[PDB]
Amino acid sequence: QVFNFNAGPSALPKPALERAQKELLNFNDTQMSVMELSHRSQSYEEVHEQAQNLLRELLQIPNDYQILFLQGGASLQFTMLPMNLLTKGTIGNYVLTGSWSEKALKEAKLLGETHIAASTKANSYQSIPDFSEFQLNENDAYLHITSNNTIYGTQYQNFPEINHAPLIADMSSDILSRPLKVNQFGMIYAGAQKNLGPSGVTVVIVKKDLLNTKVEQVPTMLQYATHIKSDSLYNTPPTFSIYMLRNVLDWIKDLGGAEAIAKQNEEKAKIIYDTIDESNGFYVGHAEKGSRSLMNVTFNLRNEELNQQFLAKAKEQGFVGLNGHRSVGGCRASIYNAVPIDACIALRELMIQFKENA
Amino acid sequence: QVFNFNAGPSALPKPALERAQKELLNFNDTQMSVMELSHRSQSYEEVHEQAQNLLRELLQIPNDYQILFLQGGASLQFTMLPMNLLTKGTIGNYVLTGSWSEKALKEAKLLGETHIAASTKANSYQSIPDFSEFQLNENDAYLHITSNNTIYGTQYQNFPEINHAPLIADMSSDILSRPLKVNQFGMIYAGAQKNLGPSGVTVVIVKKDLLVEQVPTMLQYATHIKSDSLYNTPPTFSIYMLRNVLDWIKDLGGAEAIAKQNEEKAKIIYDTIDESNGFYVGHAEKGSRSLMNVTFNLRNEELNQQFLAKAKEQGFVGLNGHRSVGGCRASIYNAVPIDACIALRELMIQFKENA
Ligand SMILES: *Cc1c(COP(=O)(O)O)cnc(C)c1O
Ligand SMILES: *Cc1c(COP(=O)(O)O)cnc(C)c1O
Ligand SMILES: [Cl-]
Ligand SMILES: [Cl-]
Ligand SMILES: [Cl-]
Ligand SMILES: [Cl-]
Ligand SMILES: [Mg+2]
Ligand SMILES: [Mg+2]
Ligand SMILES: [Mg+2]
Ligand SMILES: [Mg+2]
Ligand SMILES: [Mg+2]
Repeated sequence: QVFNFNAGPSALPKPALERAQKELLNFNDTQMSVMELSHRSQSYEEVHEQAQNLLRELLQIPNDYQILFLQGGASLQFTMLPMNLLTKGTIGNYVLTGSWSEKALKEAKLLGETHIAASTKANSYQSIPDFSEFQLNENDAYLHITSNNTIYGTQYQNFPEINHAPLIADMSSDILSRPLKVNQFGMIYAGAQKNLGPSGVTVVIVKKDLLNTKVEQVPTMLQYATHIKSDSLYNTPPTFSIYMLRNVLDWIKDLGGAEAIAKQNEEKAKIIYDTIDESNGFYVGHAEKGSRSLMNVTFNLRNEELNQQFLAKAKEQGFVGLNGHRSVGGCRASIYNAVPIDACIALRELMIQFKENA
Repeated sequence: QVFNFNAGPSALPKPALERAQKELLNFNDTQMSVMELSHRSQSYEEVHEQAQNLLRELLQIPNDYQILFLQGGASLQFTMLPMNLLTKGTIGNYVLTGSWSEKALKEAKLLGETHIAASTKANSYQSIPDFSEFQLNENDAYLHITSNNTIYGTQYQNFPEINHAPLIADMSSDILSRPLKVNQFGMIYAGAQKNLGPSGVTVVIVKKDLLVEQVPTMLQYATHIKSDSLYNTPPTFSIYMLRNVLDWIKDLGGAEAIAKQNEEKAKIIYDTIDESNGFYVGHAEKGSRSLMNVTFNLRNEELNQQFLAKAKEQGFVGLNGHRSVGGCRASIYNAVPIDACIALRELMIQFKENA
């Protein structure tokens, strides 16, 4: 028995993988793998377009937004965003809700003026700040948020209404886990490898008229305009990763889309949070209740010996990935879209038995 | 029958793909796909390291070089290189031998002073320039070359001895198609999708001591050197597939063995051109002919199109020349089998006979 709670890359839906396996050598009757095709072939172009069209349908992306498939991870977006929008005289304004927020801010600092609109750093990132706390500037180039703080296990419940500057979000660890009002945002980005399949592609949803203009001085590959104009085919795309993304999106659609996956995600999170909350303090969640993530459940036992013993027992029992991020310790159960509910049931049973036997 | 002459992405070895298929759902008895592993897992780290190790073995890469696995393609390397090495008061010196050389030069021009050491652009990139012609500067940051000019079908036969600045090569379309003396270079880079693997990873071989205040973290070579290409999430499946391809090259006997195969493949196509009494004409001067991309045309555009149509009908994929130049291009990277080249010859001979 294996229970895959990996935090990134992570569990994929089996039908996406079974589909890939079956056609790995002969895709679309071509007698070639999708990995062996030109990105200008009809067979690949169909995949590339269908991945865009599925994202558009599933997230209800408006027609004045474009979907980009880029290399480099979310980490490259931390620099590409300020390179394109943080112009002289303006400010990259950041809401700090975890380590990934900090990493995004650091890159902007290398390129221009920055600001902290709000932060829960002083309290170790246990919550999302109230929107009334946000300190905004008239010359903000953007306001950047991290929707799901993967290391700390906290998540935005809803999103602020920002009118003075575009709202930008790193949605790497919760994109397409629930319905989204895309028109609240100027840009959304996500490495695919948490909730959308493959590592090696980053999905960037951009309001076209904010970013389709040449930016003086910026290298060709680092301009959003390059990728918008070329439909993410300026250079050779990560064709297998985009194919796998397509397959995962087909699965999300098949299961009922964003609304259906939100229902599933709420149920399997509740299995784990109820286990914590019924444990009389034997397990302690990091997040405040009102900010608990549906995607990454972070917790500790009462001391580090017990944390070690629990994690060792989990590994013995077939659980993969439960060690917390190195920077914070404890435990982290990553329960992205494709993690099956019976893995969560199994984790509950492990947690109850370990408590009882301690 | 399908014959895959695609120019990038390209044919992969059947054993590498079959291996990937067999274990796609259960890698190394983990009951997970390699795609479902954490990149901080021992399971993935072993694969990552093995890909590096096989490259090191196969190319005989000295210990004072590091092997990086990056995202962004060779095209991102066109900017990342000058971003790291083209410092104030220095020159990015380029040898132009085709369109890919021009694209690299263009990105350096945005970031600092550039220069053209030598160029065969005036004669439509039919040859590699004589090294004795290179115009070098004391303050060169580097000398950049393109080892195989993928669109023009020309290739360096050997490499210049440069010691005033590091020699840097875009080897996208010929890396690990033959032995190399890596000590001639300060840096080699290649998108994987011609000779090494699927698209989505870029191999960068860099002299460690060669390689920056103000450069974004992801765009510093130092970041990736210090983190062993695990600073952020790597393209795990692409690196796995690279490993599988490298195991296939090793199993057939390594770089000398693949070179012999590639020389035989190329010989079949060039002999067919040369024996055709001018019905097929190669673009490249004989002395510069590529072993990786064979470029040619028929005597007029109507016949070019007729030939390409017939090829497509008979199962050949990818033979249309690059749009910028027209004609035909047979890409015969490592994993393109000799039987496909034989088949292309036989098509070419029949086509001429029926013309
Ligand atoms: C993992 C993650 C990242 C980093 O993504 P890479 O693709 O590894 O660069 C950034 N942001 C968040 C919220 C993440 O979870
Ligand atoms: C294919 C090619 C490139 C472009 O590679 P991308 O991965 O598409 O950026 C660069 N240089 C040469 C010589 C090529 O053949
Ligand atoms: Cl975080
Ligand atoms: Cl993380
Ligand atoms: Cl070229
Ligand atoms: Cl090309
Ligand atoms: Mg369906
Ligand atoms: Mg089950
Ligand atoms: Mg030529
Ligand atoms: Mg072997
Ligand atoms: Mg002869």
